[PDB]
Amino acid sequence: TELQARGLTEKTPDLSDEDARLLTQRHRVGKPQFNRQDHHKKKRVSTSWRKPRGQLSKQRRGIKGKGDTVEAGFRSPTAVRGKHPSGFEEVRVHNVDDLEGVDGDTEAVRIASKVGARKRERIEEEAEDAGIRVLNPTYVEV
Amino acid sequence: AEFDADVIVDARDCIMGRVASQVAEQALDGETVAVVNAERAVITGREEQIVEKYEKRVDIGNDNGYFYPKRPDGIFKRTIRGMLPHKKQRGREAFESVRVYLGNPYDEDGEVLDGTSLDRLSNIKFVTLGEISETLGANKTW
Amino acid sequence: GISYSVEADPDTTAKAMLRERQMSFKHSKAIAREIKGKTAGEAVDYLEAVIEGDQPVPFKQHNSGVGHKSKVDGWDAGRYPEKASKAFLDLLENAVGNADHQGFDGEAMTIKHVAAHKVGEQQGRKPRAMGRASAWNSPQVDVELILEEP
RNA sequence: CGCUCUAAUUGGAUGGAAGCAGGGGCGAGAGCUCCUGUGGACCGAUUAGUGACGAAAAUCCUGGCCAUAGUAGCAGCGAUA
RNA sequence: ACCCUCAGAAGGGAGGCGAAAUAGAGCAUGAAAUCAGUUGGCGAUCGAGCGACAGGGCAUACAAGGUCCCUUGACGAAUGACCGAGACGCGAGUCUCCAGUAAGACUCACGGGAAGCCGAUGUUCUGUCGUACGUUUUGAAAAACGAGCCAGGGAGUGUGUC
Ligand SMILES: [Cl-]
Ligand SMILES: [Cl-]
Ligand SMILES: [Cl-]
Ligand SMILES: [Cl-]
Ligand SMILES: [Cl-]
Ligand SMILES: [Cl-]
Ligand SMILES: [Cl-]
Ligand SMILES: [Mg+2]
Ligand SMILES: [Mg+2]
Ligand SMILES: [Mg+2]
Ligand SMILES: [Mg+2]
Ligand SMILES: [Mg+2]
Ligand SMILES: [Mg+2]
Ligand SMILES: [Mg+2]
Ligand SMILES: [Mg+2]
Ligand SMILES: [Mg+2]
Ligand SMILES: [Mg+2]
Ligand code: NA
Ligand code: NA
Ligand code: NA
Ligand code: NA
Ligand code: NA
Ligand code: NA
Ligand code: NA
Ligand code: NA
Ligand code: NA
Ligand SMILES: [Sr+2]
Ligand SMILES: [Sr+2]
Ligand SMILES: [Sr+2]
Ligand SMILES: [Sr+2]
Ligand SMILES: [Sr+2]
Ligand SMILES: [Sr+2]
Ligand SMILES: [Sr+2]
Ligand SMILES: [Sr+2]
Ligand SMILES: [Sr+2]
Repeated sequence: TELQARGLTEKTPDLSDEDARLLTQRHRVGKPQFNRQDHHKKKRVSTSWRKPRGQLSKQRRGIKGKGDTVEAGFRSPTAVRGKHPSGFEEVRVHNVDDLEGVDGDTEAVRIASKVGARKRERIEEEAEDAGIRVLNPTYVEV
Repeated sequence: AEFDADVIVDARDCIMGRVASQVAEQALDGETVAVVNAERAVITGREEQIVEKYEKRVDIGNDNGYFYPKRPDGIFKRTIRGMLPHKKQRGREAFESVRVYLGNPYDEDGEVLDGTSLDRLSNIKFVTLGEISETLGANKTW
Repeated sequence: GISYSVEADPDTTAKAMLRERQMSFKHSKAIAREIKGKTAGEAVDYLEAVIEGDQPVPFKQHNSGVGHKSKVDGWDAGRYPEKASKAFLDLLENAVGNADHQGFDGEAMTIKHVAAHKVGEQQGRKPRAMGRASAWNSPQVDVELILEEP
């Protein structure tokens, strides 16, 4: 009648008071777009970041309004860097044997796109039984 | 035509720029101001030099135009505009909610704002806006 | 060539197309724009009046240098593109024909969709002065038409 | 960080590979990854190598395309048809 | 194929084949520039490096993000009072006490609420800052040089010796 996701979709990880604080910080502070200078001015200039090299470049010179230059001071906290917005650390899975050694309390799973529907069915049931959430579940008709 | 003014100001024997500065501040604060008796409004100084400045503004112009009002109606309105950011959205709304008048079209007598009145018994070197307009060539209709 | 850019329910609709027509694309946009919404029969009477010179086609986008016409309402510049109108009459002859064969009242049907697409150019070359040659091309136009039951 | 091909180790794909379009997540970032659609047969990862390995520019090269514009020309000539 | 249309071996429509005709003839895929139609946002009183960062309007099928708002309460850095009491100053105003107190960013807990709702994306409005880029140059927005736009192509290589 309706569509429902396979697995433990609502599962949340158990993070320490510090890791939960830092995750909430990352989410609040955020970061600038960091797109290439004048990407919007020319279609041939892509959004991808390149260091402003021009001796007169307004962005290189740090002129306010011309965008933030990439620096190390923009890095996210070590304790939380790379975590999914849920708080989970991602583990890329290709087969059933890749689900072994995974802690479903702290790590969630993301099945590779290249993996077919047949192998996905076997991974998704063996993930639910092992207490691991799949970030990209199959939506079956129930 | 009817104009629902919150504040009705009496310009009679009052220093134009000082009234204008306050009428501007009020218009930006969302007040609907109406300046009354502007023919009788005052501007201090040597008449001969005051008239020169205003006569020059009338002589200034080209094909693009420099429309300068000769009537006291418009002179006071232009003085208020110079104290407002009339080109911006917020500033235009403020300006359009301010109207200057010849005489008093209302029943109510206007209020005299603080620091604006000039003691005629203490001053000899001043001019009335109507006197400026008569010299500029405007048709006396007050 | 093109394909129909809009969906059409076969039960309440009639389709028609023109392929690689050597006529002005700029004139075709103007005609399509003006006949849209009109009844198939209204469109035929309109285009015949254009060919005759009694009704101007409003040129809203491709109007540079075009003189104003009094009969144009809401706008100023217009012309009488007879070649492109004669081609649109063939499109409406085909559509109303396909419509009648299906059991509909062809003439009474509304023009739900009509759009022209520049499908290419038939290339030509014109010899200029100083031993040089420049392009002298002909536009190749496709136009789709979807007649709908009122 | 990314690209090519080699090798070892190890994976994915017609229960839908690469590519492309739109969209979600991560990384300060080079960039990584997922979802949907399209596509319809290939594609990775790690390690050690290989290099015809990264473009916004050079009056750069080739191709394609827009505005210019339904504009100029389709008159001028002692042969005005 | 057949049928209809047409001046018509054209083209079109209907139809047939095939997993697929958006595989139908320079016919795998089918990007950008760009064009037609159309959707969303803005729009005929208003100002121009086209944006970055903040914050509002309107817009949003699913999926791949799930947060967000308000009462109250806990914690509470730097900073930090009003009122009042007393005491000065020609005066604007100030000192002492109340008090490092109330307050104070973030974060959290209970209760209540939102699912176009939070993020995010499109567009537009407001604030702040802002005259491209690369090169030449002491000094470039430059009335110094280069490019119409897009795609693809386009520059430290080999041998020998040190
Ligand atoms: Cl680092
Ligand atoms: Cl003038
Ligand atoms: Cl202004
Ligand atoms: Cl005096
Ligand atoms: Cl054209
Ligand atoms: Cl915190
Ligand atoms: Cl080098
Ligand atoms: Mg771009
Ligand atoms: Mg003309
Ligand atoms: Mg020659
Ligand atoms: Mg290995
Ligand atoms: Mg390249
Ligand atoms: Mg360069
Ligand atoms: Mg012209
Ligand atoms: Mg003759
Ligand atoms: Mg093809
Ligand atoms: Mg010099
Ligand atoms: Na004065
Ligand atoms: Na003047
Ligand atoms: Na008209
Ligand atoms: Na008219
Ligand atoms: Na917005
Ligand atoms: Na140069
Ligand atoms: Na420059
Ligand atoms: Na200059
Ligand atoms: Na050109
Ligand atoms: Sr896939
Ligand atoms: Sr135009
Ligand atoms: Sr397309
Ligand atoms: Sr190269
Ligand atoms: Sr080629
Ligand atoms: Sr052209
Ligand atoms: Sr002739
Ligand atoms: Sr067919
Ligand atoms: Sr405290």
